[PDB]
Amino acid sequence: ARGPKKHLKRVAAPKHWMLDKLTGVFAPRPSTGPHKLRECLPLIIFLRNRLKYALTGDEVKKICMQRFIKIDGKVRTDITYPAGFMDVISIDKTGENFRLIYDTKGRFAVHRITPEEAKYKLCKVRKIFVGTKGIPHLVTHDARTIRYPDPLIKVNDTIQIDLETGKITDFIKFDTGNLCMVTGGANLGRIGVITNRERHPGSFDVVHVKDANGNSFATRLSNIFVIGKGNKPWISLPRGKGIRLTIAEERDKRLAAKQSSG
Amino acid sequence: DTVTIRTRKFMTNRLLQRKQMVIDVLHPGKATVPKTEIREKLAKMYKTTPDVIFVFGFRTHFGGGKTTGFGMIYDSLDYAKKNEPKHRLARHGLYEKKKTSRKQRKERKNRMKKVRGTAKANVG
Amino acid sequence: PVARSWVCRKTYVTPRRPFEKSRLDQELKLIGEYGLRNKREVWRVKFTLAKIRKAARELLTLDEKDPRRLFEGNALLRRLVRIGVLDEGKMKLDYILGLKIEDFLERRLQTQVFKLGLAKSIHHARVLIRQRHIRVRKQVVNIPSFIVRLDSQKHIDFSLRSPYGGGRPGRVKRKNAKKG
RNA sequence: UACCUGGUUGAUCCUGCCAGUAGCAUAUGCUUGUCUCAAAGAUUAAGCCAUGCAUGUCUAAGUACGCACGGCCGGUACAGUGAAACUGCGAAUGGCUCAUUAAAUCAGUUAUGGUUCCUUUGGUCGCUCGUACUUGGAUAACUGUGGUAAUUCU
RNA sequence: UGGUGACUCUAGAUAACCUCGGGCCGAUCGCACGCCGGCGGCGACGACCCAUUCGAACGUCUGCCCUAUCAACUUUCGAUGGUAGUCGCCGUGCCUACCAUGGUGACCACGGGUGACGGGGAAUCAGGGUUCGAUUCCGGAGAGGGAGCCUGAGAAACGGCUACCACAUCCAAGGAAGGCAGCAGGCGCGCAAAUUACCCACUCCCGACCCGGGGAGGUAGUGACGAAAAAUAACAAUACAGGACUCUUUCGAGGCCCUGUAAUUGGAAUGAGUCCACUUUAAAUCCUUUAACGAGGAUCCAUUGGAGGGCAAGUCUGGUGCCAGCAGCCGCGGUAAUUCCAGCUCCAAUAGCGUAUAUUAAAGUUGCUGCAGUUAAAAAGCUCGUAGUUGGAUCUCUCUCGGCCGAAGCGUUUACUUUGAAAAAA
Repeated sequence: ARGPKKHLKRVAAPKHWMLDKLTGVFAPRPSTGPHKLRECLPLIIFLRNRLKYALTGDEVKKICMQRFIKIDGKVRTDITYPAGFMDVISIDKTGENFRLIYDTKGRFAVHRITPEEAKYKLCKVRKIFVGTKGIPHLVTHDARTIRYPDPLIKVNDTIQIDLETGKITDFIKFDTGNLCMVTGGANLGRIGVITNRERHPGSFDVVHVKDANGNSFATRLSNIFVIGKGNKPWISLPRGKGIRLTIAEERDKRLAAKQSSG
Repeated sequence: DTVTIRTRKFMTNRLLQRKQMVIDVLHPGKATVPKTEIREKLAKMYKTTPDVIFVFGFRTHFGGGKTTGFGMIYDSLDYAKKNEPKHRLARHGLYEKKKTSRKQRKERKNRMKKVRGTAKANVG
Repeated sequence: PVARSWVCRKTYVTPRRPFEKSRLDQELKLIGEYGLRNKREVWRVKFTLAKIRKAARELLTLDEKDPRRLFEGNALLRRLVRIGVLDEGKMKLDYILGLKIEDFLERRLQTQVFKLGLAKSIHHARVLIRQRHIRVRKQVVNIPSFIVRLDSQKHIDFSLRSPYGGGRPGRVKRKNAKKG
């Protein structure tokens, strides 16, 4: 193909969007933005498929062009805007705020947060570099650049950005005993305490994470996102607290819920 | 024997200035209830004028029992005209579709591609 | 590219030997005793039972503490008990291999409306179902192959609009009454 | 369902194939009431194609002295809507087909510390010690005169 | 300064340079606004550069069908490598100059064939496997065949241009114009494949854009490719027939359960169809819903192949007479033909069924599982012999610590097995 592609097929779209195989040939190709194509959630998917606020893409367009949706405190009118991990979606007309946080099944949840929690977010620092008269710069997972970071912040750490100002307020080091989410791979959406890190020079480091329920798993270092200091998260967790139940336990819980409900 | 209206999955859409619901119609011995009759029944049920109520997609189940469709109740007629699809407005007599066809517009557009300037307005 | 789906499968398999006399006798016995339309209905029930046996055989080869064997065997046994084919006390994978084709044919809506007494026979049952005289719970069911579940077994009525159920006597009765 | 059956001899036991048997794909024949899905000029000719259509695009926010309409005042610079045109962007996506192609393509894996990257997003954008209360020339649209049998020619 | 496993990285310092075809450091635009004039909100747009957002490009490792009646290929004019450069967005024989004589191959190089785009995947399949994959998803390629370019971030673009080759349109002969392997449609080719329809309502894409456009796509049309569900009748009363878990008596009495040409009788049921109104939908259609009409020879009629065997079901009748024909195979037919042509009857599947061909199982008749080789097809005339394949026994608590109490391996490598990461969807 010559030049960039501009379409995304319905069946070739990311699976975690949970799209049909009969409601059209195309899936909304997310715009270029702070998050990768396969790791984002387009605004049209969130407003139409998730929140049911629209029944068509035209209604999503109307909602977005009335300037009602803020992403990280800034109004976005792009219906294919790539919203991703740790982002904040504010709808002041209905007075709600959501955070984009993975379920244990690896899918972005509809996780409502308080209006005072929507004033900040967490960003994993992807790199730190000194430029142009020795000014340190930091690049996070939102592709946002922060000048003059704390000289203690290193790669793989987490920083709490104030959305109003864009400045760093606090940070969590990447160390054992710290809480972390998994943002990719088979264990995507799981939360647990870092127990170990195997360094593999010239290759991918492997980080071992222990669940709150004693379960253990491993991921690549790029798939780890430090959520809180110690075992206390700095953000509100979804319904499941990052505990991946086996299929049997999920079936048992569903049967208990059926018994209690009908 | 009376047609009965029920509202199943109700939501207040302040973003689109309306209310959305799934309408269940019980007509045990009658044909599929006309969209008008449902509009007045919902207007009675939600205490509103019937002309802010747009109902669509009514599928009658097998066996002749209930019919399930969707409904919107707009805050005002102006908001309905701003937010509704043009065809659902034309169903209420609030919009007139273009009187031409696709072929005529396409061949006209390709005819004006040959003329340049103000003469582009003389082709039709 | 289209927004269509091309997922389809055959629900039966034709037998390898077309003229096995014993097999012809058994299939005709089943057809006559359950009021079936053709041999393909027998082969359809034979195929679903065969696939259930295949799943049970695959699971029985596994370790008794395999999470997959536990989960899928429990699901299969639950689905068999729910449709009334397997007894709730026979909840082991080895009792699946003891199931017969007549156990599934007994759960058809036609068989059930014959057994429940709503029909004088099994062919009367089929023509009563196809003529929209039978409802399951509140829903009118037109399909004689409707596999009746255990919870749905006790709600099989004559429909509220049938001459045999509610009112409105049929076309023939109305014509006769009009003619005198 | 981990299956065979007829055929060499006067008869027998074999090797062995032929033929039966069931599915699946194209074609074809005869027949066809209801209903839900649904492939479909690939195979031969990546052969040739009449005609129509398939790629265009304006916001409060680049350029409006077209009365083409047009006013809550008209010495108002520009009310407003706004064709045309200049400008910007897209036209490199999509759609079709399978000719080429045998470590080529392609799949999994890995690398760019060997490169480029419109756009989006974030940062940078008085960091330079040397007519500005805004500089110049055109050219479309428009008016007017034309050439060619003929073109989205000019 | 900071970073990597690793920089000739990043940042810093110095001396200079800084492209006529010359690098950024804003002479742009809207809305809300108030002083002697000053200040200023929120935007739109634009420009260097840094950030891998979308990519693209070029590399690593492993894997691809048949063929030896293809055994040596490359090295001239780059073939393998080295040095310097040129070109390129960059690494590079990418291309030059000089130098060295290298590089690949029986572990199948090189050549030839492919009715070969690759993969996800499909059919079939006990366990193995065999065959297929033009075809909606991903990747590649092409736009009649070659070649060369412009613009641009991105094209060697063809619904762009330039030329040549082939074909071909209009012409007043001067000239002009072309590219359906896009959607329909036509011709041709063939065994072989549909409408010159409606629409941007859905899905998404593009643009300056909430507004325009989209043969992408959706909708309908043709459609027995193929897949799912599923009518063509049900019931009752008399007459037979059957049995009874009735008297019993194998004479018989017998509406207990049954069966039939009754082509007997009777009413009940219903949808195929016609049609109305909704509903559907962008507008419709189709389903679904409602009403009216709609069944007795319910003429509102089920067919396709068979009846010797394989293989289910007539050595019944008529005709023909080794003819005509049937027959996948064995075979039938030369005056009772169980086989042809028919009538009747029967059976197999059934809204389907027969025929041709490709292919899978059957085929343990390609055998890895798993075949054979005295005589059925088959062990080289016989030894040696490199590669290949296969190979006898044997070996049983150490780096900075605030939990023998965080750690290192600097030591002996793999195959195997188990595990954990990572691995598009369909």
